[PDB]
Amino acid sequence: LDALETMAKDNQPIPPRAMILSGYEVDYMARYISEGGLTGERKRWVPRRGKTPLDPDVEGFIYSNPVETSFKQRCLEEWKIRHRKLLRHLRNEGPAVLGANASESDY
Amino acid sequence: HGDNKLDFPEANPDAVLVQKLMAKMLHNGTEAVVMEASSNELTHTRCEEIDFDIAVFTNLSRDNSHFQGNEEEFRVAQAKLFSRMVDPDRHRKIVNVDDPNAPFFIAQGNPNVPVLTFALENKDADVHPLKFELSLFETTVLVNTPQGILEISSGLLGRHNIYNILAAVTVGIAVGAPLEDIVRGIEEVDAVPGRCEVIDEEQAFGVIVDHARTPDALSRLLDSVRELQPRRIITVIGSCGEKERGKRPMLAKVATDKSDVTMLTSDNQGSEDPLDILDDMLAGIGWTMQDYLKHGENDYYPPLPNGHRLFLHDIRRVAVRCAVAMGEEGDMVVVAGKGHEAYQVDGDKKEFFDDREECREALQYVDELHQAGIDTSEFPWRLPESH
Repeated sequence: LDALETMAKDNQPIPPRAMILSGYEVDYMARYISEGGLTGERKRWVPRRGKTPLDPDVEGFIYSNPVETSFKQRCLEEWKIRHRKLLRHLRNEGPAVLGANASESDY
Repeated sequence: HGDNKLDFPEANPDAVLVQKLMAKMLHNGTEAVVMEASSNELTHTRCEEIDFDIAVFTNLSRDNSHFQGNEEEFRVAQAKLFSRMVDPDRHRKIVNVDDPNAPFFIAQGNPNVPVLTFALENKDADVHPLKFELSLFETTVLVNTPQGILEISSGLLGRHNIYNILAAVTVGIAVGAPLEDIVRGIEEVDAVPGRCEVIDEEQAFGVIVDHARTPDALSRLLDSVRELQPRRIITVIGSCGEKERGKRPMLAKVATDKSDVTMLTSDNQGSEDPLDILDDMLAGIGWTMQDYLKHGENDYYPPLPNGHRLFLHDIRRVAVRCAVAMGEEGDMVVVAGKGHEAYQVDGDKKEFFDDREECREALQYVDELHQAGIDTSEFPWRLPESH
């Protein structure tokens, strides 16, 4: 969000390449006229399991030579993982002074 | 004549070949011919010099609308068969009053030629099956022909097949043929080539194939199966030859909606790679094959939309072998997709391959299949002593 506020100050919009992701039919029948699996024989829609030292996902577009890690649906990660900082101090002896209390077993 | 088959040429040659084979019929001991009034045949200035004895109208449906741009052209061009009629004393009209435009079809030329009607749901017909019963392996028809009421018992399933038998007996009535000869002719055929070919090699699951060049054919067979409700439903789905990618979405939709477990194969893919063809199989209805990417021994047990089962394979031989191998007791085992096509093409290959022969062979190896068969339902199959 902090990044998005910074682009809105002077920059032009979020790049279209930065916007790519994998009731109603999620298998649409409507998109497949606009990416290649259509009347045009150039079926540019993504296949899968092509082997080779290439990328079968998109991971952005092609770049970032490592692999993309999976954020779980914008759910549990980096909030339970941030909390390790709170737990770091309590599991560490020297960084904590506290007071006298019950010797060194309160915290 | 008899049982010899002169090699079937392309869909429709010119009238030179037609009249050559007609001379063969005339001077080879034959005294009649059953001619299919194809749209291309009547369109290409052919019926002008053909004397038609009996014109039959079995069923009507809307297809190939690109050629028949308007329903008026479809109803008039197809009515040229009835317009050729000129003598209402040696010629007869067999009409389907079950369809709505039966009088409309009749009125397009010489209505004096008499009208004999067949209809099952519409009992107001000259020939009507007063009693109709259809099962997976049994079929009973008490039909009140103009001669009288007759019992027809056969394993040739299909409600449209009952309509077809009704049309046949009506045609026999047109020439005044006896009911016994009509029954003899009906029972003279037990498996029409490559269409609705029931195979029963000591099994309780009905092997059946159809032409299946359009998704509506699979849809119709699925509705017939619904009318003939078996225990478990498996349908092996072929592919599409050229870049007609708009059919397989709705095809897989009706399959997965009406089949507890589905199956796919690689029947005709002469255009592209089989992997891409298998990818295209799901393109318009609601499920994405990206899960097929992330299997990892964890996605092998999915329950597609309606909790039904997923399906994937390419080797046709193993595909049909496992399809016949699924049949446990009294279930539905469709392995259709091409019909009478006695070969197999995968992009750039041509070899011998018959679906019916492999089906009967698999029914034979069912005896070996009885030695194992744990973990049957979805995936995987055929390998015991690994749990």
